Amino acid sequence: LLAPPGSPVRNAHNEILEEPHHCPLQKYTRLQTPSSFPTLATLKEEGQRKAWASFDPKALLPLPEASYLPSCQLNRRLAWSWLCLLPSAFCPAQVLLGVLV
Repeated sequence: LLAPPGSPVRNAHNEILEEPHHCPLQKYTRLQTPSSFPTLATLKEEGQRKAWASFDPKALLPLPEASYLPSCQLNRRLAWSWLCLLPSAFCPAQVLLGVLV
């Protein structure tokens, strides 16, 4: 994706003799980090920490609905929740790798 084949073959004579000399290091373009490969334990720990860092009871029970509920129903409604995450959302992008066991 970042470098499709089709570039002209490198010529030593052109790089040495011709003026101005043409080398792949002459014209350089800044490159953003395309992707990274994280360890599975780091992925799991980061997911757990991020999930527990955004657990707001006030967000799950918006007013004025939460003001007309007894204790048991409120605690029952706060019992369960779920979260979803995406690879490309992180900077830089992450790619999963492992062995199916």
